[PDB]
Amino acid sequence: TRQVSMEVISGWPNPQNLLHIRAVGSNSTLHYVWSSLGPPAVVLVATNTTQSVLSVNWSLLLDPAGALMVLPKSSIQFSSALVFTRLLEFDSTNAGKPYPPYSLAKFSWNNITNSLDLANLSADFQGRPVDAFANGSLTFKVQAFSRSGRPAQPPRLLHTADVCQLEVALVGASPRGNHSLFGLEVATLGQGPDCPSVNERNSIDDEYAPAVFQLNQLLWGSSPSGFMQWRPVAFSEEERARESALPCQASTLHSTLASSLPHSPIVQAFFGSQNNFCAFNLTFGAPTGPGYWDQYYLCWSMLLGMGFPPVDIFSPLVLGIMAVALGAPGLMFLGGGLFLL
Amino acid sequence: SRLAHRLVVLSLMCFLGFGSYFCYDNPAALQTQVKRDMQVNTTKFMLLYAWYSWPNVVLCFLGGFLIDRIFGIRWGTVIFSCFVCIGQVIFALGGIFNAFWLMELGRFVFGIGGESLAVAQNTYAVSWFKGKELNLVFGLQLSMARIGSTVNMNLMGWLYGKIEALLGSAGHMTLGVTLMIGCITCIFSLICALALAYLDRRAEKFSLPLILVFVICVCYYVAVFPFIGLGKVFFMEKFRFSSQSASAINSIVYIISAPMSPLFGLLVDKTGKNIIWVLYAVAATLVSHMMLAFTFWNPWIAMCLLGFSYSLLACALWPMVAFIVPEHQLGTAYGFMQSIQNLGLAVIAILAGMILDSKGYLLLEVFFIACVSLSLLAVVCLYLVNRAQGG
Ligand SMILES: *[C@@H]1O[C@H](CO)[C@@H](O)[C@H](O)[C@H]1NC(C)=O
Ligand SMILES: *[C@@H]1O[C@H](CO)[C@@H](O)[C@H](O)[C@H]1NC(C)=O
Ligand SMILES: *[C@@H]1O[C@H](CO)[C@@H](O)[C@H](O)[C@H]1NC(C)=O
Ligand SMILES: *[C@@H]1O[C@H](CO)[C@@H](O)[C@H](O)[C@H]1NC(C)=O
Ligand SMILES: *[C@@H]1O[C@H](CO)[C@@H](O)[C@H](O)[C@H]1NC(C)=O
Repeated sequence: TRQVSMEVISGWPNPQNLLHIRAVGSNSTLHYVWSSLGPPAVVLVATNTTQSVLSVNWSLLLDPAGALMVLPKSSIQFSSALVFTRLLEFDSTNAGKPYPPYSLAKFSWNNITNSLDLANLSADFQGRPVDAFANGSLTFKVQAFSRSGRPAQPPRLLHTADVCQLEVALVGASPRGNHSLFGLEVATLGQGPDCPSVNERNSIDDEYAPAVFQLNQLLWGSSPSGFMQWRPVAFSEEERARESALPCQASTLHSTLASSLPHSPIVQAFFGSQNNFCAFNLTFGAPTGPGYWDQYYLCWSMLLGMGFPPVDIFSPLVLGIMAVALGAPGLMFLGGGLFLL
Repeated sequence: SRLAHRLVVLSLMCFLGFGSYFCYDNPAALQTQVKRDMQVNTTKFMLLYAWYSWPNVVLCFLGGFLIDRIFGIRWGTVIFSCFVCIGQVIFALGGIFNAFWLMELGRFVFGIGGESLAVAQNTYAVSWFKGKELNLVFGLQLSMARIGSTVNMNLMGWLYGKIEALLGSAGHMTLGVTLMIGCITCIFSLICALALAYLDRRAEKFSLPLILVFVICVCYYVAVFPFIGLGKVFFMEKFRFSSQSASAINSIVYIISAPMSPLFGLLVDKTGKNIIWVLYAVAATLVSHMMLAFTFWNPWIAMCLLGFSYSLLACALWPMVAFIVPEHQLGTAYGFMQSIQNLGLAVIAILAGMILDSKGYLLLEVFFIACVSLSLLAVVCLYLVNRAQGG
């Protein structure tokens, strides 16, 4: 149980979008920052103190290397970041002729305050190109949370009132071929010099989002810290039914050098490493079955935030049916004694 | 001796049922292929099996009633195999005249023929082979269908190509004669039926626990088969199996049944209390479903026990109605069991298909385990009831 609060900043020399999310509880605070200057980006800040604020300076951000920090420097711990640096056009017309990627740096993202509404705790990012995405573009859907619960959307996750949601989609696209395969290039940034470890977990319960039993994870440290999580599925149409599975695939983490991906100014402001970038491609779908040809839009869901990653909990229904199933052998032992008398 | 120690009748009995268990899988063996003949979509092609399952319960009940009342045990087989051959030849005629409702009408006869022949075979084997070596004839009856179905599936496909290469390339109407060359199996059933009738002519010179046994049969045979019918999709998601090697798991509860059931049939009658065997088989089935559903252990182990617990429940449960209801009434009880089992399977296939996408996969296993638990409860209740009277 923690509070929520949104806030936006604009600069007179050059207005741009900036959404800052603050969650405060008893003795812990979170400092999600969502910037879309050139690329979309996320930076996490954890403070053991219950009071902490930001210090913005648009003058430095106007080769910027300014400081965007918090006053309690001693409370700084586990600062991490993600950068959705590129969108990859994967073709593989036979089973794959890598059409040149679209750079997520020349998009004129719309005003946040137009779509922001604290009642539902959501915001929209939509950039469009300057030269594809003629009608509509990527639509990022950031969302905070207040209490533990389960969303009603067809991709059902388990938020712990301490994480965020990043339903990402793009509406309206003209493919460069008669095939559907899209990809994103997630580039993490570990606080310490190491390689983040990605694993794969197995779950018994399948009441939620049927036909999948795997719950991916990505931990920046073997300790209480931040974590990624997403069910390996992707939906293409609003009535997200079991038909449109469209499986997604991960990759292996590399250690790429600088200048291989565009640099987000927000990350350079929060950090000073800019050399330990680790990126992995993230494809959607396969030519095996249903793809992205009938519709014009692809949706994905994932979490982000610090805390203990939820696993699953069995629902009362299956537990009760198991209980009544176990009643059958026990019932006769009562009945057997009845005939015994 | 009486009839050469039952050897010739045992040999003839197993070969009687090629009329129904051979030509049943023609559309399954001819999946697609005939789709491009004139025009066929997937939805329509399932009507070739709906007529074999839905208009069956009342018709098989009527057939059993006729066997009990009018026809008698002797002439039941000869007329029902005649219905089988009539259905097969009219199916061939519908193939040769290119009409589809002629094709569809064949199933309206072949279904009654097959089910009535099965019930007549069961009651006849019970009537004659009683006393010694009783559970074994059910073993061969079960094994024959599995040893014939795959052979037909391969042989019809091979003969299609053989006839296409030899006779020539007609206007793709050769499937009619292809069915006709497959129709030759049904005549053998007629010959066996007349031979059996001749031998029988020369040879001459309800209650409470029955309902419980019906419940056992319905519960087990409705909680086992649709799980296998589901098959492919579940094992491609719960476990990581290749698209090709996954067919070994789904199709091993059948291929291990026929080479094993005669052994259990031979073993059970020799010093065997049937109730104990049935209880052990049902407990094994429950353990197998629990292991498969609630743990990630190797599916080979969990699916191996199902083969034994399905090959042992057969040829060890049906003979129960041989002792409970006396003679002069088997032809109705067996038909009632067949009707209720067929209706249960037909009504639960749709329910499972409807619940699969609506709730997932864990709930399906939960429901199956509940059904098998009810089966075990009724089994042990039958054990409790038999304690008082006995015999
Ligand atoms: C968003 O709207 C506010 C309304 O006053 C304006 O001040 C700001 O410059 C706008 N920013 C963008 C990027 O449109
Ligand atoms: C913030 O910007 C102002 C204006 O350029 C500058 O004078 C000040 O030093 C900056 N604060 C820093 C760099 O901490
Ligand atoms: C928060 O963590 C910093 C780490 O350097 C420590 O110095 C400080 O005492 C901590 N404060 C509380 C209230 O735990
Ligand atoms: C395949 O793509 C070409 C253009 O690249 C297009 O003209 C054609 O209609 C496409 N084929 C189909 C079946 O859509
Ligand atoms: C992703 O795919 C692109 C395709 O051009 C390739 O160059 C790159 O090495 C792949 N991996 C990463 C981490 O970007």
